[PDB]
Amino acid sequence: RNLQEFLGGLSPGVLDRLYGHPATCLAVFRELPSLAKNWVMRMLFLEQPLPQAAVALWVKKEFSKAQEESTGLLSGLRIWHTQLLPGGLQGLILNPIFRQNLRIALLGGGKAWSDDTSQLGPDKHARDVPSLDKYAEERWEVVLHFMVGSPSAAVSQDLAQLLSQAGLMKSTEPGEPPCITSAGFQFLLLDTPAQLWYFMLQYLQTAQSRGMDLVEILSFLFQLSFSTLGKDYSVEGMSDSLLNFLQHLREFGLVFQRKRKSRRYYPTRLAINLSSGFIVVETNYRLYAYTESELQIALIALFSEMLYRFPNMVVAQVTRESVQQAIASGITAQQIIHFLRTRAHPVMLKQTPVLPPTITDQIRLWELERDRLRFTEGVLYNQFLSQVDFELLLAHARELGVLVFENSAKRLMVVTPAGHSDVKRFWKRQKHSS
Amino acid sequence: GTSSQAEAARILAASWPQNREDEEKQKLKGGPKKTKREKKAAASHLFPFEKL
Amino acid sequence: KVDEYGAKDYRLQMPLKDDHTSRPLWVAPDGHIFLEAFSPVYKYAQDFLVAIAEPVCRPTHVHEYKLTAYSLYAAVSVGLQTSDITEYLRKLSKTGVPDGIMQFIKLCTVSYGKVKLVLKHNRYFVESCHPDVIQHLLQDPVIRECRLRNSEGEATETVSFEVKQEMIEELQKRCIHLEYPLLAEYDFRNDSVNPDINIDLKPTAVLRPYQEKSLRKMFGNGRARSGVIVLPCGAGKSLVGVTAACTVRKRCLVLGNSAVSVEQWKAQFKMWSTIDDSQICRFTSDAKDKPIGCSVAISTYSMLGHTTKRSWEAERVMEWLKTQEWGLMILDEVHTIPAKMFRRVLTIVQAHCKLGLTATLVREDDKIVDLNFLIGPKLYEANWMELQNNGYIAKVQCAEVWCPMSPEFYREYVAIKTKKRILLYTMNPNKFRACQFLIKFHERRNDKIIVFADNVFALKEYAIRLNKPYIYGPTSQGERMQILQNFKHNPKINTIFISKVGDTSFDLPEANVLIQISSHGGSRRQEAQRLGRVLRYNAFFYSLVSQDTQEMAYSTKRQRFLVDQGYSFKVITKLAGMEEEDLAFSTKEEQQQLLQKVLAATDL
Amino acid sequence: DELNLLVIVVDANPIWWGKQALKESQFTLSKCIDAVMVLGNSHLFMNRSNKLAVIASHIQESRFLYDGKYELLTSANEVIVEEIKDLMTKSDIKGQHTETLLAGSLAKALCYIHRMNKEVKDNQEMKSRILVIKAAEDSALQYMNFMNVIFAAQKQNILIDACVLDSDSGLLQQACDITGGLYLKVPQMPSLLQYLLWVFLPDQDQRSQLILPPPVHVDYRAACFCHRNLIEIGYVCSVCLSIFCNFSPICTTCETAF
DNA sequence: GCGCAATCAGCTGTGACTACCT
DNA sequence: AGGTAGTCACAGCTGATTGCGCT
Ligand SMILES: [Zn+2]
Ligand SMILES: [Zn+2]
Repeated sequence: RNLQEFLGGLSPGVLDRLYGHPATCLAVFRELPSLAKNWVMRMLFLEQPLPQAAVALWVKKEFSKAQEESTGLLSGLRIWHTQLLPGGLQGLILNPIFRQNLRIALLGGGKAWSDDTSQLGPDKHARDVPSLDKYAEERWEVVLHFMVGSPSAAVSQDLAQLLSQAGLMKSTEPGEPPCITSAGFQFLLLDTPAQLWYFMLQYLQTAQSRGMDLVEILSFLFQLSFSTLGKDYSVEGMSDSLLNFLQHLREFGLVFQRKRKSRRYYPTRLAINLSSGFIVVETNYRLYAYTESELQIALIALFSEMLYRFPNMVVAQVTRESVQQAIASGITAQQIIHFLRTRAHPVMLKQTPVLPPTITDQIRLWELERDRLRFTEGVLYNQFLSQVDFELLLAHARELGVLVFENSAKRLMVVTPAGHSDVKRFWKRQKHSS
Repeated sequence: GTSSQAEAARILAASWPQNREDEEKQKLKGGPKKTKREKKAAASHLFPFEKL
Repeated sequence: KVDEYGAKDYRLQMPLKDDHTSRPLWVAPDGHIFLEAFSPVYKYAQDFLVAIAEPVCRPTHVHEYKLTAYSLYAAVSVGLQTSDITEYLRKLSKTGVPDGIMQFIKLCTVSYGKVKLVLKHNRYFVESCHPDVIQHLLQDPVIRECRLRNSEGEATETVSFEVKQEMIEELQKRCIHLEYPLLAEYDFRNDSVNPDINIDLKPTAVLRPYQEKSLRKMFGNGRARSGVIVLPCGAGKSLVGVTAACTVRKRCLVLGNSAVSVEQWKAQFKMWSTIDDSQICRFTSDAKDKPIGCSVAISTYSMLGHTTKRSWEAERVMEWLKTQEWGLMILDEVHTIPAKMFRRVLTIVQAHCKLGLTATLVREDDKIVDLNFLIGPKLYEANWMELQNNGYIAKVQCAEVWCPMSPEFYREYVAIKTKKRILLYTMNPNKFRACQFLIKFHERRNDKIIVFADNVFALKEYAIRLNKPYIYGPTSQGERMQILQNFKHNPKINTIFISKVGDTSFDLPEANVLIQISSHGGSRRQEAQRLGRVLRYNAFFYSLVSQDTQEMAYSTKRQRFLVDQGYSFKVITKLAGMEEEDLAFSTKEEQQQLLQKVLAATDL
Repeated sequence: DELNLLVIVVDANPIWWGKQALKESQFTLSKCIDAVMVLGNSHLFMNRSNKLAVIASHIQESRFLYDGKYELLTSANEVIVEEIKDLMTKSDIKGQHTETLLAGSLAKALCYIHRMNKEVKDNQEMKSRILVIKAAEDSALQYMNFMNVIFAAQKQNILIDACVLDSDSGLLQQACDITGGLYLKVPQMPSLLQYLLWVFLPDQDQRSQLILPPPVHVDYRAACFCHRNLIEIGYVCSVCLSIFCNFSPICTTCETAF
């Protein structure tokens, strides 16, 4: 799920409250399609609505589908609203609050997003960008290891409960550590920015359980997205509810902070990417990974056979058996292809496409091997003496929506086990009624 | 006959690797291509008889 | 050594990763080399690794080479010394050489020049610089039979003694087991005993740089050593042999596989060596152009190793031939040297240098290891990917398109198992339709087509159905020659069928399309040879297999040599416009009729 | 994977802007600079990977100009303001030169685009375009250099868009027509920003979707070698293809070549 | 009647399938 | 409870026989 899908399902009041922050409006704007952005920019300095036909005539006829999609997305996001123009026409004008906040974010005005930074002067224990990146990577690796369940990863109980709520892991028995499910493997195979966004969406969905304001959290997250790397900001100016969210982000590695009582916080590279190579793939089904961390080694070994582990290199072979085992574990071939494409070494970027077509085709064909046979439990009816009798029962089964397979030539039909009783009762009644 | 031709075509052209590929295509992108670069790479990597 | 994930990890073994990644190479403790191709020093590292090790796979990004004792013997044969190779390997390691390779390299390179084999006055001698090693091997029972009569001391000058001529292969096999490998060096610069000939190649036949490198490695310090050069058939292979023969400047003997390859070699010599026809002779019991008193002789296998009664003229020719030394005995298609009767051929003639040429060094029965001592070390292994990148080798777009088994055939395929299922998946109607569609398409686009098809019983009905020329193989000599001659320069006919006949080095003309159906089981040599008949996307070749049959496994296991060479086999599952036009076996009636005629064999 | 680079060339000729200021009109150089900055901010807001460059042309040379709003835009606007203040305040008229060095600014823009293209990762294509706003009169002395710049831009497939304010320039029309760019003359100077956001803001791929004004009547009058003046009928040598206004018994260029 | 080319016998290479002892 | 000499298919070669052509 993406940002637009979540925003579409929100109530109009929540969307209106979201636009009150200049950072939120910019984040929504950058998620719009290319055609929509031009329309928004054109209507930026308009105080009167425009006719729908006039807006529609801007784009050529051949590209009308894209225009319709952009208009529908804008209406769903409530960026602009249809206005009852005098004379029976419908006028389109941007939301005044959204337009004002967008102009403030672009032209300028009001106060800064953050309170201040030079009030406390230079930081006594300021870190460096490589140190922040190392801290974020260590936190993310600790989280992912705790997903696996290694004793080396120790996190808060609230994080474990949140992971359980996300469905990644289940605790069959209290006290014993939870076991990661197939959805956990699929999430692990996902790209890190995708993983961060999915986790944040789950947090937003479950925030109502903790009594936290969705609008404030979204605005703060969007503000963090546009923050400059290596520059700190004042913690003060936020509610105590936002303090818990900030501490959770610090636990997740998005934001660095020396102490809980500290008034400074340093956004990391992960936080910036929240708004949105080391593997060399060879035609002989070999992966050469330039990684040292156990996380990438485990991820690669999930769907491949390891051969050599040099201190700064991993040589693995993608075999049919390993891919079949990984798919039986619950990972689809598309996820594997996407993971390989994302971690692609910069050298492979020259090739078009980056991943050789033969390897992707072979992986997809290996995926189809497991599901060659289709199994559907049901009850077969083959005792039809008359063609007309078969047709009526087939129509009744289709009405009940329990039909699986039909064959009018041989008068054969298959029904679901749940619907077998209903069809049997109907057939008994029809004979009695006859 | 004409019916035999159709039956043989149905048996052959869609025996193993179509009963799932066609279903996936029915549940696929549907819309336009991602980028023009993808189409160029596909045309380069496709055989001459697959581009006609 | 550790098996945490089933992978041999050597993280602790080689930690010397000082600063920091500039060396594009990785070493293995037991033995292996990984080279990064995307490096500014790629060419120099490749040249260094070629001279010291043989490749095991050459994909587009990360090459993998293997370190072997024979590779180190070849490296030390060239002017490279132990110190130089060790210091340059340590120079480009990026991880540090493990202390299992330096000892291995030292042990391999110490015993190189201790034992030498020489030929003089039609007599084989073994000479050693250090007299002690002779007494070291004196107690070996196998060696003692070579001397006759016991060769009491053979006092010369440096201690040497005579060996039995017909038992040279046994001592060659024993010496490597004794860690004293033999070396075959021919110092042709100063002989004064052998009658050198006036052969001299014309100064108009230029050669490519890789051929220059191969020849330069052949003649490292002014002498010629026995070795094997592997080059594609489309590339220049006969030119290398002709240049080597001219440089050796001695009486040359060329051995081919077929009775037509001798004519090919004669044509190559007449084209690029400027040799009078009196000196050139062909000894294949066809014309007998007075082989007695000749400079260059060309013949074939299965004629020098006859165990039966021989022709009167042939007997005298062989008697004359077995009474003088030979310079640079050239063997063609060296891959099929380790045979029951082909091995003794090298023992039936006497020569100083034995140069073997081939395109497909892969062979089953793991008998290629024997070729290391039968002739010599693998000298040069051309990189096919960079060879085709220069444009001198056609970039063939490999395809592995399979066809589903028709229902009328899969029942019989699963019903029978006693070797009778070959015809069932060989004559698959879907594969037949795919082949016909490919033939029609590539004829419409005007491409020369060669269709390889073993199991000629199936090929009969496969070719007569389309009414196209085919080569049964046991037909005649003139018919095949004329068919192949008119195949090239004729617009009306541009497609031919070959049944296991083109699985060697022939004079087949240039073609762009190759379609192989129902070849041998796991013959990587056969598939590589068939691919070699196309290169010379300029061209592309297809392989048709039947799904859910042993042919799938055969195709999977036979393409590994080519993927090691760097080729990728794209899988084609649907043929565009298959139903656009009409093809054979359109209806089920003829498909089910085919069952009777394909089961009509009943070879019982 | 779609990267767009926009280079904005600003005609900062002091004479024309001084005359405009003396006119006491509603449009001044300050408003033009503000409109350029707003257009750059919009271009940067269109996508994260979008790159912006601003070059101001002057009689002397070409200057590389590059609370509550975006942080990067705040830094970007301050740098442009500081550069334009430094260029204009320290601009001292030394000589009788009055024509704008438009060709040199375009050459610098091409060099900058070439530099930026190499730094791009091979997985992404950097679509680049050049937008020029013209205020002063066109210079006929730089005809050959301008044509060379146009051909170099066409070779690398770089769009050139001209936004004429006061007087139409034939060179800009030729550049727009050859390179496939958009040529537009501003009817009302105060509405410049709306025109820029409505016409030149979309990229080439988006311009296909939208409907845009048809190209204006592009002229192709050639420049004489010995006069450097636009002409309609003239004499052209058949060897060196040089163009002369009047007939000559001997070609000067061919005489020069030996 | 002699001479040249077609034909077969015998042996071998290549790759794969199959029936009895550590 | 797990592996190699015969055997089969399909080609090659050379060593003879063996019917066909005749200004
Ligand atoms: Zn003139
Ligand atoms: Zn001239």
